[PDB]
Amino acid sequence: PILNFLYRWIYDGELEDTYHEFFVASDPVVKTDRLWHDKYSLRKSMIPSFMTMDQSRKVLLIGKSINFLHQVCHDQTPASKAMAVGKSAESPKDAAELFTDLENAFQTKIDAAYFDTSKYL
Amino acid sequence: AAAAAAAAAAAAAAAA
Amino acid sequence: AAAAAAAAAAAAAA
Amino acid sequence: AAAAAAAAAAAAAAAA
Amino acid sequence: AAAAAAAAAAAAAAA
Amino acid sequence: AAAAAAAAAAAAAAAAA
Amino acid sequence: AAAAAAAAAAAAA
Amino acid sequence: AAAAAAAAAAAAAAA
Amino acid sequence: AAAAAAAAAAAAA
Amino acid sequence: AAAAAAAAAAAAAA
Amino acid sequence: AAAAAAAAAAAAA
Amino acid sequence: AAAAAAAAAAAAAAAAAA
Amino acid sequence: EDDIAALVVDNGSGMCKAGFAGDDAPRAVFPSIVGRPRHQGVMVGMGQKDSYVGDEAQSKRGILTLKYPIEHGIVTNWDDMEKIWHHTFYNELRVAPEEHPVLLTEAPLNPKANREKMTQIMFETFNTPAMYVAIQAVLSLYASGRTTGIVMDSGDGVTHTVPIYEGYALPHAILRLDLAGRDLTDYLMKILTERGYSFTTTAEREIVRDIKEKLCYVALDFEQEMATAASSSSLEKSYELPDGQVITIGNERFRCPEALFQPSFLGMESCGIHETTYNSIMKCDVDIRKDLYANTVLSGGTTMYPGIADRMQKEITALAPSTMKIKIIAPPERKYSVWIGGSILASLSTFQQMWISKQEYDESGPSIVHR
Amino acid sequence: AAAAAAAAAAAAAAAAAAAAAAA
Repeated sequence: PILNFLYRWIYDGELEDTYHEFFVASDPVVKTDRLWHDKYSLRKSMIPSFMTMDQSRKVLLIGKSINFLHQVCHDQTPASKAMAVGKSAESPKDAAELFTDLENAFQTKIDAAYFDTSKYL
Repeated sequence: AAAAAAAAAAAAAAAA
Repeated sequence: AAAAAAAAAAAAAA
Repeated sequence: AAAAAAAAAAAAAAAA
Repeated sequence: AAAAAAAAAAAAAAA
Repeated sequence: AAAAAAAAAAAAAAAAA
Repeated sequence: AAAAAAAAAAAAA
Repeated sequence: AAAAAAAAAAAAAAA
Repeated sequence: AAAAAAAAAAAAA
Repeated sequence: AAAAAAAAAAAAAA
Repeated sequence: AAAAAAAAAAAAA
Repeated sequence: AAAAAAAAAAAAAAAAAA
Repeated sequence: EDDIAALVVDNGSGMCKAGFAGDDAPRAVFPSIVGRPRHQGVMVGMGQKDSYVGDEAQSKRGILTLKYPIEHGIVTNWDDMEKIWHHTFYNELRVAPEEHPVLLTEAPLNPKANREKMTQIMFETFNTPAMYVAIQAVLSLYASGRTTGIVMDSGDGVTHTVPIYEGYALPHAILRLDLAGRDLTDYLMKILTERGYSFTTTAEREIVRDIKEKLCYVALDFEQEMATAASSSSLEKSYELPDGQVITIGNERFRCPEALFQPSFLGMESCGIHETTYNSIMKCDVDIRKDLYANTVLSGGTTMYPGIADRMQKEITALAPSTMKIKIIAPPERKYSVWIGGSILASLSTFQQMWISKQEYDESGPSIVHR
Repeated sequence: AAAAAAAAAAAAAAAAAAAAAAA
């Protein structure tokens, strides 16, 4: 469930929290116009121990930029529909894979999404 | 059986 | 009309 | 019955 | 057998 | 046999044509 | 057109 | 049967 | 089978 | 078998 | 010659 | 499921031409 | 994969068509242009930039300097041809061509040294794992069914007449004719002033290339269509525009496809489109000539016209013998028919031993393109 | 059910191959 919060919020960004199961509680503050205000706090008291501190600030940085391209009068997922192919690939990879949680290769292709969504923005 | 194949040869000749 | 008659000839062939 | 239709269908395919 | 011999004879006479 | 007898009669008619 | 249509239907049977 | 005739008509448009 | 007859019409076009 | 027999009579007649 | 041999194969069949 | 069937129909169409 | 994880780049005769395989329509098409602002200073309206390429260069033309990498259908400069390949891979699609094999096209009559130049570009700068050089002629014929027949290349550039027999093209029959769609749009301009309508900018001259494929139509029997125009039939149309310029057509409705068969309207003595079709088949082997008449395929941007299939049928029968079964196979789309053939070739059941990879390029150089 | 539809896809692929063979 923890990484199922992640890659959809990287790929589409449709908020699906009820009790903030992730350490990024999406929209706990009332909606305001963007003055570079931090609505997505990372909440130290619920950090997974396979996610280090520079990666918890990293997934905030992709999650803050993915919401800024929704209200740019574009509903286009960043620069291609290849972000939607990626989620499908990941879900089959999870299906094929025995029980292991990837964290050294999981942090690699989110660089390739973070540098992707920043240049398109 | 044989008469049904005889009518199939007649419809093939009508198209030709 | 010709394709409807050829489909009946194909159904008669099968 | 069916053997007479098989010999006639192979000759109709050769005629076409 | 005899009907199939005449069925192929009518086709060979058509060509 | 009987199919070859009718084929031989058909062969005489085809050779006449 | 008609010759290939008669051959494809005969090949399926 | 019309779906097999439509695919045969598309093959008739090819050759 | 229904999509295969439409794929032949798409390949001919 | 019958299709090859009709080809033998066609080559015999023509 | 060969027409009688092919007719002999039809009689053998 | 449906998009994989359309890709399989394009695969069998090219395999028929091979 | 390569059903979807392979790129189909159709480098046309004036437009680049990029997009993933498996589709029946290309992703991003735009005219192949580059633009250089020779000096710096202030840049207004768009971003401060030392080189506008692609779609940011089409909005500024009297602001920029223009350069076509593809003239006469053949690449004339290889620096700006790679710059559009840099623009299509990273800006209009934004995917790295380092894991995805890349399917690119070429001219049927380009030299091998040009064909070795494009293999050196894709391997070093873009680092593709595998690629394949394919002619534009075999892709349009493969989209029309089997790989035998002749295709009528008439794009924005130079007309090619390439007869292909079961995947292999003929060496000494690729005829080069200087008839182009850009000549017909220039022909439409020199008979629009006779109506009285002129131009003042280049933007008004650009929509004539759109009207050439939109408003102008093919009539079967052009010869009575001018005879009925001589008796004043209803064939004059006047299209309306937002600004004050009103571009009309008179007898130029049917004459810009008539300039294909009659090059005297273009002012030259050269052969017609049906003649260079007939001259190509008249030097083939005599047994495979019948297989070429029944598989005539139209392709390109000049051939974009309704009712052109029966017009090409009635024009070729006067030169070909009357015992041949001739069929003009006209697809619904034909600018993009080369691209759909490159995607169905990409989704082939077996393409894995035909790959030109990085390993064979390191062991034999760019001469592995000889295949 | 679903396996019978996949086996029918292979039977329809052989029928599409014979149609392209006659054409």
